[PDB]
Amino acid sequence: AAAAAAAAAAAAAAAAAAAAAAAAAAAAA
Amino acid sequence: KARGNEYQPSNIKRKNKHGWVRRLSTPAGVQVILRRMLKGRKSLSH
Amino acid sequence: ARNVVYPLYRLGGPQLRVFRTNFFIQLVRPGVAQPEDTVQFRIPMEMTRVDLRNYLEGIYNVPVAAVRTRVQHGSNKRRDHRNVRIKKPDYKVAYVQLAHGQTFTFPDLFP
Amino acid sequence: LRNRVTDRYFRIQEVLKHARHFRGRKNRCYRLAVRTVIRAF
Amino acid sequence: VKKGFRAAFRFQKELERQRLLRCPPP
Amino acid sequence: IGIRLTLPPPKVVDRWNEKRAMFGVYDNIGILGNFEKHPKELIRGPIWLRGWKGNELQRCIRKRKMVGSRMFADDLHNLNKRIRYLYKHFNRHGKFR
Amino acid sequence: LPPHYRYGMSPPGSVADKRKNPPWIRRRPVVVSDEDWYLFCGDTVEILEGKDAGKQGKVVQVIRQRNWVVVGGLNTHYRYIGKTMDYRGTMIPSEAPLLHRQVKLVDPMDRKPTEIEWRFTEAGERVRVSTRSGRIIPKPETWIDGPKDTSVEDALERTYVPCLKTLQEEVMEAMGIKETRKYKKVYWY
Amino acid sequence: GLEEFFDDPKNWGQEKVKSGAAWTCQQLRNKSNEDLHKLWYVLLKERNMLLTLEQEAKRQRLPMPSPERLDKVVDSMDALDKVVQEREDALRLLQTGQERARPGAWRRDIFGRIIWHKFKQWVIPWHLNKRYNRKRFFALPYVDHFLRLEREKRARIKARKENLERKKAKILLKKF
Amino acid sequence: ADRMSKWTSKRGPRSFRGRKGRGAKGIGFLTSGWRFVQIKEMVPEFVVPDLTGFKLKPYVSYLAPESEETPLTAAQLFSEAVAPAIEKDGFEPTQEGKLFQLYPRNFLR
RNA sequence: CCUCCGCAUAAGCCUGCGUCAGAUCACACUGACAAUUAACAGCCCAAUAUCUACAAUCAACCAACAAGUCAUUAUUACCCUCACUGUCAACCCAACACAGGCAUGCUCAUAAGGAAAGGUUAAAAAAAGUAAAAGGAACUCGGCAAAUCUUACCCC
RNA sequence: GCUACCUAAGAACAGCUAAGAGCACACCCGUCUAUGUAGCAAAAUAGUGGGAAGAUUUAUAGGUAGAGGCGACAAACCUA
RNA sequence: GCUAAACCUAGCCCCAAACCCACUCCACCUUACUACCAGCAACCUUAGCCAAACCAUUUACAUAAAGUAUAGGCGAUA
Ligand SMILES: [Mg+2]
Ligand SMILES: [Mg+2]
Ligand SMILES: [Mg+2]
Ligand SMILES: [Mg+2]
Ligand SMILES: [Mg+2]
Ligand SMILES: [Mg+2]
Ligand SMILES: [Mg+2]
Ligand SMILES: [Mg+2]
Ligand SMILES: [Mg+2]
Ligand SMILES: [Mg+2]
Ligand SMILES: [Mg+2]
Ligand SMILES: [Mg+2]
Ligand SMILES: [Mg+2]
Ligand SMILES: [Mg+2]
Ligand SMILES: [Mg+2]
Repeated sequence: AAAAAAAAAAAAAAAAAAAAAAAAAAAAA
Repeated sequence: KARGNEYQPSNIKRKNKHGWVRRLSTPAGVQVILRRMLKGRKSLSH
Repeated sequence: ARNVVYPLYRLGGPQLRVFRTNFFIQLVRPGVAQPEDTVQFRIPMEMTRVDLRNYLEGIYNVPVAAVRTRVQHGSNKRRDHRNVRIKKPDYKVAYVQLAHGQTFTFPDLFP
Repeated sequence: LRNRVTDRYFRIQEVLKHARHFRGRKNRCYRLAVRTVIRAF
Repeated sequence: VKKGFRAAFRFQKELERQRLLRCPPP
Repeated sequence: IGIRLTLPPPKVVDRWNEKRAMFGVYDNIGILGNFEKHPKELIRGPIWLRGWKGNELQRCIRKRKMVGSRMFADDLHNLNKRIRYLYKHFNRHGKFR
Repeated sequence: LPPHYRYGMSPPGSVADKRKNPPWIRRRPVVVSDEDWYLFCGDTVEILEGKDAGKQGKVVQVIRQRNWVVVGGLNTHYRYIGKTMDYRGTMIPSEAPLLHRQVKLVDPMDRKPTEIEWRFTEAGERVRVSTRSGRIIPKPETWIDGPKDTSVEDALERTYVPCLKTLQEEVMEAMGIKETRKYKKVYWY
Repeated sequence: GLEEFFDDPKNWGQEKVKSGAAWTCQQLRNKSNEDLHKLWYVLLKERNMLLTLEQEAKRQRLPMPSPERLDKVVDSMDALDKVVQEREDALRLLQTGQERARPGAWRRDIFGRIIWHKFKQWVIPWHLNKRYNRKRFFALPYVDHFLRLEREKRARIKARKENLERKKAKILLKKF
Repeated sequence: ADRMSKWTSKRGPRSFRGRKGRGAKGIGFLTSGWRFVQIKEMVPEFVVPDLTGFKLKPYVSYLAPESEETPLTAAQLFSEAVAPAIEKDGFEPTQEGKLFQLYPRNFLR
């Protein structure tokens, strides 16, 4: 038997969304 | 005010609103659990 | 027994006797400093309290004094490569108390 | 896909080989090469 | 994987032109 | 970058196959088979365009009226949507009117 | 184990197996069949091709899933084992897999590699026979118990006096327990 | 006593306990029912001995000295329960002529599907049972659209399954 | 607020945690004071055979002989239950009058 | 040096700073192993009849109006006896190890529970405070803010 | 399950002066300024305030649904 | 020279032919995955976007006869 080490496991994590309409503001009437 | 805490949970209001007997007690609600059995949902209802 | 139909008892029917009992048990070492006479068993979920008292008085013939069970929950947080939760099975734990001070100590297996 | 393009790289290289002596991102990017190498000719 | 042979062949030949430039034979 | 490095495996094609040698055989079966058959009847494949060129719209209409009674539930909806779109497109859109 | 599982030289239950093939690899599978399978565990076979061709030797392991045999000590390459450190450890010759239809079966007295059929013999019934010569080549290739094994005497006693008496009753008859009370009928639906 | 939960004290840390040859069920079909009722209680006293060894070897992180005999005593258990089930089911066929010891009926649920509904052994007739009236065992015919839509889904999976294997056999015949 | 997780007794409020339980195969009932009444007749008693004076052991030897499988058919049991049914040249009609009913199954395991 | 908090219960969450091993602002994550023990709390009742005008407020005067939050009896039936479940945590809802939301009993300033400052320098501009000669609204849309307590009147 | 209104059975209102009374905690609301504007936050923080034994405030469960619900009408509110 | 790049095979799509599948144990209409007690029950034309350049009747859901007879703000179109 050839000796070895422990096992590991790693991945990523992603998500996305859309916040709101946006940005209340004002202008010239 | 602060407005992200719209889900104030309780198991009674979950089960008596979106539970299996709630989905089954209505003829218009059986087809919901049928659409989910058709799509193959791992969680049919709550 | 486990995973079976129980014949319903009405009022004056026969005593429900079991033969070829399905459930198996295991004795463990308690790690959080248990007293003498108190020995810890790992019980399948569908097994009541007196179904251990009659079980020990039947098969192993041990003077059981006081049984106390408790369901310890299984850890759900473990995710595969497909990122799905795998839940270790929860199980019952019995803290059997022995009579007459018979005082079982847990032996040193793998000495 | 049926009949997708395969030899894009040589069509890019034909343009870039006349713009190879440039400055900035004109010499490496294709979209900025044709807006200059056309003006070069 | 595109369905081609001619473009991959032209690339494989052009790489020979680049190898003879990077390390020419004596 | 799109261009593969290694050249793909070389394609062998044996042109003396059974199918590649017997292609075209038994065509012109009516004109020198004393007109027992028609070469539209050597056509094999779908049930509707067994010898009928048509359009895309014309093929969809014929496929509906020869098959659609036994077509699948989502597909019948998907073909009815297709004809409901193509009847709009061909008669109300495009150049030349 | 998953579908599309490449079978290495490791068994399916090794630490080396779960090094080489964790559950999330989906490599392209290998191609192969035909259950009249004539290469067995411990046969003496002759490698036709590769390196070290023309040699005859014993097959120590058959892996049916990739249609592999591995001959003993042959078609080899030298690997290192352990080495645990920046020192060499030990070198061991390790044997490559041999493809089926690369390797044939040798006649036991003619000592030539042949091909092998399955004719139904009158002796009963089907042993692998050689093509060119006749000479049926066989299927080739201390315990005494302890405290919790029975015997050979005690496993074949024929205790079964074979009556129609419903084991939960046959026990209770001889155990002496006397139930007087009667079971009342339950609405079974 | 409680000392039956471990073996004799000579085998603690041996890394192998030499005992094989589980009970194949041919060797139980010849034994009588009283012997089987005793042997079950033998095997149950042994499975606890091995299961203690399991959760203790997990505690002390050593391997099990003999893991291969856990499946052997399990093979004995499944042999014994199967042959007792053979005798029970044969005698039941002689006495009542029915298989399927728990009574039930082929029944249609709400969702059109034809299940085998096993009965639940109550103590009043079913026209008096307030829970059993609330279970509806019928079609209520709007579900037939979904019945068609799932019948076609099963067929689409079956069609993809067969058409994969024909293309696999063609590429194997174009390999050999 | 999970939909895939197993609804067990640990989840709901104090009127859900005592209501579900596990597969306990319960014993008695509740009487007028939240007073549990343990019916002894529903507690399963364990009919254990005495094992002192037994020959067999949990394993067999490897030296035991091999035999082909003998699926015990119902006719095969008839082939030994018919042994005194030839000298006339052992059966029960109904099961309601048995302590140990077979098809409306009355025993346990 | 803080404490505008803390400990419980309910609710929610479901092993989420226990032990060993590991790989990688700084070393609650991964793997394995252990655990929360009922007496607290749930989980309740055998019928069929028939019963129950005078509140609570320290209930005593005394005052009420908006008129109130608690109960049986008769006969029949009954002698099996203490199972099941919750019991962990630094946590819940806010996409976050998020100055927010969070019901109740205590604690009414604590016996709990905590750490505003990674280090240097002490420029601008900015923010939050402290102080100010003389003047005291002269600023400004307006005493807005800040400081201190107050005079009087319109309109709606 | 947020919110409008309602139903069931519940709960809290320190202290001081003497009643949809007054001062003032808890509590609830959000006047005004400042900070912040990809923020601590998809409406927040610090002061300053308004009511705080009632048309109060709030936990629990239940109901009313879009051609509608509900509304002390802001054409509000009904999962940002 | 790093980031990287390349890669056949998983499978799949279209048809043909052929009509398909429900009991290993226990649990699953109450809060589905709950051993265990005296009440009710299904059948109702689609509408509208769109075209008519608005919109208001109207507006498509083998081959050949044939886009023929007919219908239609006699028009869109059927
Ligand atoms: Mg606690
Ligand atoms: Mg947020
Ligand atoms: Mg402290
Ligand atoms: Mg700090
Ligand atoms: Mg500093
Ligand atoms: Mg700093
Ligand atoms: Mg001054
Ligand atoms: Mg001011
Ligand atoms: Mg007031
Ligand atoms: Mg408001
Ligand atoms: Mg006030
Ligand atoms: Mg209002
Ligand atoms: Mg208005
Ligand atoms: Mg229009
Ligand atoms: Mg237009």
